[PDB]
Amino acid sequence: GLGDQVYNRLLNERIIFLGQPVDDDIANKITAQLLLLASDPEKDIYLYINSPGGSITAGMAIYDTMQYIKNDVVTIAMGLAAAMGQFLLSAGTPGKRFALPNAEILIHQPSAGLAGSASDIKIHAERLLHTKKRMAELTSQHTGQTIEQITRDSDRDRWFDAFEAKEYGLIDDVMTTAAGMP
Amino acid sequence: GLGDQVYNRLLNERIIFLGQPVDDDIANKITAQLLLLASDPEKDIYLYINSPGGSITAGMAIYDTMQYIKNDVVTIAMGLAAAMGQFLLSAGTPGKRFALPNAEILIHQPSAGLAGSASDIKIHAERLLHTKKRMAELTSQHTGQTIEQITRDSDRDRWFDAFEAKEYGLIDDVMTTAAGMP
Amino acid sequence: GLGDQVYNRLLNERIIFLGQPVDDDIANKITAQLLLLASDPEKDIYLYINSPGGSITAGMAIYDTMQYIKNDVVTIAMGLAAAMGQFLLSAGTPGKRFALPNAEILIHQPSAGLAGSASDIKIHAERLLHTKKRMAELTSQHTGQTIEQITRDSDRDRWFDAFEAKEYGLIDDVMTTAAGMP
Amino acid sequence: GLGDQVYNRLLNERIIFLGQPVDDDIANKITAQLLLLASDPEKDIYLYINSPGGSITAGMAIYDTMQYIKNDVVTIAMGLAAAMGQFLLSAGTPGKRFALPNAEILIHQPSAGLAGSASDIKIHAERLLHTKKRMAELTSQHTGQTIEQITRDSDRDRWFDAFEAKEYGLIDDVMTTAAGMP
Amino acid sequence: GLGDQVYNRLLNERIIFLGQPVDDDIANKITAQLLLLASDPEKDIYLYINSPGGSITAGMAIYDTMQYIKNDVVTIAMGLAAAMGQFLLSAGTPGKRFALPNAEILIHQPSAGLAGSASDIKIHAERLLHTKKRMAELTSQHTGQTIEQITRDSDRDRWFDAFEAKEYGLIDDVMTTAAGMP
Amino acid sequence: GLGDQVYNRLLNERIIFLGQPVDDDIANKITAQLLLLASDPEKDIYLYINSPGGSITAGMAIYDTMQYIKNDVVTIAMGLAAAMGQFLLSAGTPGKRFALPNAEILIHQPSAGLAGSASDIKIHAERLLHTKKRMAELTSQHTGQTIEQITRDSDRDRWFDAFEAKEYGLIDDVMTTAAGMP
Amino acid sequence: DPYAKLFEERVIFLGVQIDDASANDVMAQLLCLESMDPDRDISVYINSPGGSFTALTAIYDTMQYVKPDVQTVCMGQAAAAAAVLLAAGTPGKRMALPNARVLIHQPYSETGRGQVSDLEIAANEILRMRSQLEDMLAKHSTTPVEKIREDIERDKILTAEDALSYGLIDQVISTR
Amino acid sequence: DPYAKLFEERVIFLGVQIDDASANDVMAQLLCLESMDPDRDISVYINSPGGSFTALTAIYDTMQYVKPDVQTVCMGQAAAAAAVLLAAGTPGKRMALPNARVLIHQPYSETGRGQVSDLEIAANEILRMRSQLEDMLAKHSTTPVEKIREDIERDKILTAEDALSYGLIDQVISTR
Amino acid sequence: DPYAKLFEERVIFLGVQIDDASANDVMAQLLCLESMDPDRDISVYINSPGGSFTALTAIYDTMQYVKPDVQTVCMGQAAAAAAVLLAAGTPGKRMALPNARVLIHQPYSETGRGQVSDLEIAANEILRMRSQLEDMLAKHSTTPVEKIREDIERDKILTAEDALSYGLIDQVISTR
Amino acid sequence: DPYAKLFEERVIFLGVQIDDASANDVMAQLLCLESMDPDRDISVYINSPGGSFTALTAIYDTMQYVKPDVQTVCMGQAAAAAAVLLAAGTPGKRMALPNARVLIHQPYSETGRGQVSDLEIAANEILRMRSQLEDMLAKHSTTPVEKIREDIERDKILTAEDALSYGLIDQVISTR
Amino acid sequence: DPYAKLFEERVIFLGVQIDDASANDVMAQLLCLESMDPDRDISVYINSPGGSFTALTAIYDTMQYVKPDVQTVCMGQAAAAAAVLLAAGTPGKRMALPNARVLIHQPYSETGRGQVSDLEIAANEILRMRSQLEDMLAKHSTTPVEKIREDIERDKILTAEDALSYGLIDQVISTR
Repeated sequence: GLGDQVYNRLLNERIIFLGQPVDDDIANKITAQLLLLASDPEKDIYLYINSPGGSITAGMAIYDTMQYIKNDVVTIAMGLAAAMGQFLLSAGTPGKRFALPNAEILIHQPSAGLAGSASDIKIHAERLLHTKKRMAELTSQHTGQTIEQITRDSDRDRWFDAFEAKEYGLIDDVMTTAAGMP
Repeated sequence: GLGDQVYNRLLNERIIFLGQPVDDDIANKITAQLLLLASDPEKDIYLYINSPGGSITAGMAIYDTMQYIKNDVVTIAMGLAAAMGQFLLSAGTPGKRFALPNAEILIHQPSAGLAGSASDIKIHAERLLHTKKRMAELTSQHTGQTIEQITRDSDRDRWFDAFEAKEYGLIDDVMTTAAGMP
Repeated sequence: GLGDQVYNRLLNERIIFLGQPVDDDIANKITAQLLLLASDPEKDIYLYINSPGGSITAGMAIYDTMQYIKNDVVTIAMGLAAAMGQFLLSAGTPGKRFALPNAEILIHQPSAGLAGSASDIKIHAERLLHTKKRMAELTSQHTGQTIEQITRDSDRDRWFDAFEAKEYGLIDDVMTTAAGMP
Repeated sequence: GLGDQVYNRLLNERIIFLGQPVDDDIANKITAQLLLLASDPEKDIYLYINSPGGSITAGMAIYDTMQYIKNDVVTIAMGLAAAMGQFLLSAGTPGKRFALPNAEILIHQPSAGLAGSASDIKIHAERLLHTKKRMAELTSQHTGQTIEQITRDSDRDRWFDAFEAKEYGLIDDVMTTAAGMP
Repeated sequence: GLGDQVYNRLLNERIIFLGQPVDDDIANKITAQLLLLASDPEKDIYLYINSPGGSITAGMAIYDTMQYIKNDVVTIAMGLAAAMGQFLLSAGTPGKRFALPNAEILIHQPSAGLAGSASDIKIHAERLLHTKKRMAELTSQHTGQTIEQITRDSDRDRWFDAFEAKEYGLIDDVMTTAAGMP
Repeated sequence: GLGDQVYNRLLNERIIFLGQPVDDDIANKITAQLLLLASDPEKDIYLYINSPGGSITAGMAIYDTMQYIKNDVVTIAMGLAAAMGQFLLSAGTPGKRFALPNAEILIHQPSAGLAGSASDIKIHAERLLHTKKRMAELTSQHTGQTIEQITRDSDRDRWFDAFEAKEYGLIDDVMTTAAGMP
Repeated sequence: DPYAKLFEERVIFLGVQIDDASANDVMAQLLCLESMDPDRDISVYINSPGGSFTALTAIYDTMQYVKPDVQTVCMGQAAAAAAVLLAAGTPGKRMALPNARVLIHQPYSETGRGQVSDLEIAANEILRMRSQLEDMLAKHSTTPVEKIREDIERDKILTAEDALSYGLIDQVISTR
Repeated sequence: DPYAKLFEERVIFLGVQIDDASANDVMAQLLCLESMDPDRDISVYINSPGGSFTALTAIYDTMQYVKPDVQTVCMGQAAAAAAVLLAAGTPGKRMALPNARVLIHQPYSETGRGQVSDLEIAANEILRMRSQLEDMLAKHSTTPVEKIREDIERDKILTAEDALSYGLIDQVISTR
Repeated sequence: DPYAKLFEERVIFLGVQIDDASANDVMAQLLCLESMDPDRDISVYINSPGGSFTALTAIYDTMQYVKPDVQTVCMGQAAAAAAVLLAAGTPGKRMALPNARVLIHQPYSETGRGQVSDLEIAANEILRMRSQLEDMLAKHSTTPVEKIREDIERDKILTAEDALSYGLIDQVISTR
Repeated sequence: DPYAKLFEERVIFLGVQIDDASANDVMAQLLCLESMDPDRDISVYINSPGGSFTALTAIYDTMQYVKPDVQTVCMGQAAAAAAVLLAAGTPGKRMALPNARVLIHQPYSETGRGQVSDLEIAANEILRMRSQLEDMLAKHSTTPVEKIREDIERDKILTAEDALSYGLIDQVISTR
Repeated sequence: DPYAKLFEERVIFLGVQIDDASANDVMAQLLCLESMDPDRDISVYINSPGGSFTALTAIYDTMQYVKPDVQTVCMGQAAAAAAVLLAAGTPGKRMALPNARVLIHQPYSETGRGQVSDLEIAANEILRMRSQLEDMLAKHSTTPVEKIREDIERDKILTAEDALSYGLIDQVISTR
């Protein structure tokens, strides 16, 4: 009731909220909203991220859609931006990635559950390794760090403050008041 | 509230979303949407596929409906297109099948579960063999590969990248920018 | 959200969908829809069937309603038409029963589960035999085959392709393109 | 919902549906519909019965309401009219009780469950016997058969075909086409 | 129906309610409401708090959003304001934090649950200690007390009356009549 | 459906209902309704109470809001007014507390469930004793009886009739017909 | 366990709800004690809240069929079915401990779901059962038929001295 | 335990519902007692509410096959399956206690879900089983085929004297 | 336990459904009986509704390996796996009680979830197993393979005399 | 218990799914029999669908460790893990019953939730273990390693004569 | 039970997860065998997936407190907690079977439900526990402490020969 109404009134101003674990449904909704807002190709889109992570394919779909449209996408980190949500936050257009002063950013490596015969398990393990390598490459591309350091740090979780994230390259600026957002 | 609104607003632009496992309900819904959009006889239809597969009969109904209507159908793979969803993605009109750069496609052979007497199990096993042969034949027809290659390749699970899928014949092109699609 | 709007806009064009197991609820709904569309006695009604079958009394009520109204009923088989759904598919007006090229038709004898004393079980077994005989006779009437052939063929489960179903007599034509229906 | 809409239009014309077990809720809704349609004391009311029966008191309330209002009530049996649903079907105004050609009718005697001290069981058993006698008397009144024959027939389950039901006196006529009812 | 309309009119009056445990959903909703009400740069926002607290990251998001917008936020403590709720209540703009005469306030140190290997547990324990230190620093900044006093008082649960909270520095005034409300 | 509508009309007539156990949800709704109705500061507010009681914090918030607004509150006891509901019923403005002739009023002492170490349990037990003392003081203030008599009487459960409640001091009058309310 | 040792002492226990298994066990014990010398009494201690009718009647018929005397001692409590067995001992040999309590009340059942004819048959069965228990209780007590019918309409609870006065027991033993 | 002691006294207890395990145990005891001298009788006490119909038949056939006489006494209650076994004892040697009750009624079953052909086959076998059970009961009683078929149509509960008059038992024993 | 005493008398009971544990126990008993003097017969009583088909063949192979003969007596009910074991006894020594029933029908299974290839392999094995059971039953009877195939399609229930005529049983015993 | 009696005749059973407890019991029995004189063979009967693999390996090297010969007899079925132990007996002393079935296939597992590194390590170990099992089976059979790799990729089911020809067993015994 | 007979031979089995009950049994057996002649050795066979650390430490301390030598035989598998106990045997008397697998990895836990202070205390406890376990394992092997730091960061699985080379196992036995 109230939530749908306030979210519609916010979407009327080109603002998208991603505030739950990333599964197929939420990724489908975010892709639909981005495609809908892509009708006007000269106005930017703001995405607010407070998520603990989620699935890999759904996040890949969201990332591809973000890189697909002509409109620039401004990513804002509020609260928690962990696991693949961090990847989506770092995937915004350069110069337009921000985080609030008391936000937490976490870097993680993929996890999966496998069951079947040895050949099927071999195939799925190879695919999981390929997915991990792809995520490492994309993170290295988006933050500017070398692919070696990202591998080392993603090994076991690494938590980052706003200023630490800005120094690392995950975000571009830390905002305090409303003068900073474009 | 939000999802229904954005989906209706997108369907007004002739865009159909298939973002869940394929069962009777979703197949019925996609068939109904295609039948309604068939009222306008020369405008194309876009289908976005992010699904892990589903039931055989429902997918065959969707395939037959897509091959039935006079309008061309453009299939787009975002995220995951696995098992029968891959078959639906490859079933689009020639020259109008694309995938996103991080799209990821899986080819899978059918599976089933049977119970009953020996004669009933024999009948159902024969029907399952017939279904597998029919799917292999349809995939060979749509992808331009020989039937033997499809039969040998689909025994296990094979995963495809966007460029590997393009070379294989499942799709025709890989998008990077909105200017690349009709 | 979506499904109600799509189904309403389709029913506005005299399209009825039967895409779930046949029980009392959707049999009641289909009877209501047929009675409503019976207001105009000159236009035909199209019924799309994708169902695995269901209860006997509900399907029989649907059959009687279809034979009741003055408007002709065209039946389309898409996906699966099994058990009692096959009976409804072959119950359409002669010359107006079609199936899609990849549709599967299944002929199946009735089944039931009883409980109670010996006299009650005897009565219910007699009633079940009566229902089986009635279904065999009605299928023979609507198909053109002799009663003995239907009785012998329905002992086990027989699967039918579209062309095999057409040769058998359950359907009248196989649907390929939009020029088919009037 | 689509079902709500079609039921609204059907009730608008003059039709009332009864397609589920008779409980307090559906009896209340049937009584409300009859009371509202009693606004015009001249036009008739049509009641369609497809139900396996239910609680005795709710059906008693429905029967009393049907016998109360000045409007004549036409009863139609489609599919199954068993247990107390048969009693409701036979309770229509004389000359306006029909059934479809494949409509199947069952006559049943009451059943109940009891618990408590040996003094309460006596009272409840006497009340159950009184209810059974009342139902036998009402059936004998409405079908024209003698009370003894009705009791002997309802001692154990008897199943009725449409023509057998007409001969027995439960209904007045069997319809086949749209020209048979007012 | 009822339960959303009154909230809608109150929001139209620039009143926000926070009366259930703080989680991702309600933090997202409160952030959306604050962003919407920020459309008018010059009118204050009143927030009513009756909650037992909740997740730390959600409270951080709400706190950052409250400190973000240009409009002053007036916090009213009604009923219970414990753990995260107390921190949010004390986070209002200076001179505009209030509590009802029987309002009851609790100060409580963070708690969490961990699982995994020794290295992961070490990392998460370090993060939890960092979170506790940050909360102590923010509380000391907002209430004007020294860090040592706050970190000594929060070791156990301390309960505050309205006047005790006012003396401590958590709130600014306690009223009895609508005359004193800003 | 019906309930929301009738409650909306009654709220338009300045009538509030409290007919379920008092918890945070119902306490946030009643406080919202009181704040909404406080827009016009010259018309009285009527509150009907039929509840078995609930949590102390929610009821205390309701009490504070009732004492907060400028409008006079008239409390009507119907059915049951027990525990915290009795406290709210006795909290109305003097001269405007009424009960129906067959109303039931029960005085109860607080109960709680505690767990944890022997140092936390000490704090929570002291807080519970403080809450009981505050409740006794407020009841004594609103009834006119001495604190000692209230403390002695609420040790066990005491039931009150309407006339007994009026003599005790919990209500001001017992009403029978429509001439009772001002 | 002490149960076997008390078996060698001709002591039988009924300290659970009456049921088929307990009735079969008690009957086996009674027949075994018959297999011993038929000129020695049997001591049965009853602490039970009642149970099924048919097991109760089986135990009662065994006690009436068993040749040596069966002395019954109420201990703890004896309610419903337990009261029937306690009062069914040989005359002059029914005792109760000073602080034990005795309860008598009418039979209870739950005639399961079934047709009207089945419920009629079961209800007649229940009425006959209730009459038979009343007659048996009146035989073993000094009270007439009408009084026993009147008292068991609702729960009536009797103490040791009240039970002795009524006739459910013959004496109250305090110390051996 | 007393069960073995009574086994040395060649008495057998049937105090549970008839099932595969209980029937196996009972006929194992019957064959064991057959293994001793064939000139000694066997006593069976029957307190059962019924049970399966194949296990009933196994026990019945073992009783009719084993050489020495089998004594059956009614025990609290003897329902449908228990009634057949109670009446299956040797002629002139079937007894009941004064307060035990006997029930006779037609078989009940739950024909599982299946095709029409399977239901037809199962129903035919059910009717055959009903007819065979009625014939077996009629041979063990003085009453003819028609009366027995009429009486098991619904539940009919008989007392000890009624059972003796009808033919279910031969005598009612009040004392040893 | 009477089962051990019957073990001393060379009597083996099959009163439960055929499973792995029951079959292991049965062949352990058979091997133990064969371990002593091999000039004594073994008596097996079968009252079972059937069960697993591998354990079936385990018991069957054990019966056809030992030298001592195995007389098989039908008991109450012998269906499916029980019928094949009942017919597997030594020729001239397969008996049935007068009121026992015998059922024969084709094997049942549930080919679990798997790919097409796995279901193909499992279905081929199931067909081979059904043919092997058909041939095995045909050899132990007098009827050819085609007749057994025709009678195995649906359930076929036989009485004692019908089983004697068909060939599943060599004689029906009423007394010893 | 017949199992202990068969233990006195140095006979061991493997009639359940292979697990830690069953494997522990089997090795304890093997060690106990080895502690006796080392000049007598041990007969082990296998009727199992397989199970845990490390426990299987423990049983395997326990059999390969003791001095006396271990004779394996197939029974009913010996699938997957059970097939490895059946073929692990001493050469010339591996036998099967005429109607037993043998199945071989590749190991199955479920690498649980973990990071990419953990799944990599577990999958590497699984591939190593599959290679080890294939090599072990190749050594105990006449077939080369490549053929065993090819035939294990799917489910292959062999009868007694087929197993004799392939090399999983040495002879098929029909009678003692 | 073969376990008692093996107890007579002074062999102890650890074939389940390490828990409080298993540790209680194992250390009770060790104290018992210490009570007899203190010049005979003790044989322990380990096939365990590991378990609790405190029970591990109890068993380890009992092993080093008991005077006679304890020889450990790796078998089946020896996971983290099993590896520590396996390597805890007396030097020169730690053995493994050819096909056994050995795994070592860091401790795991759930220092969870709690305030901040409790989690801090538990985390310091866990770090101390890990350091102590690693130091203990380093003393029982030849490798330095830093190598063990680096090696149990993730799972590392060793075969028999690899375990011999690393230092976990003294010698690998193929036959007695």
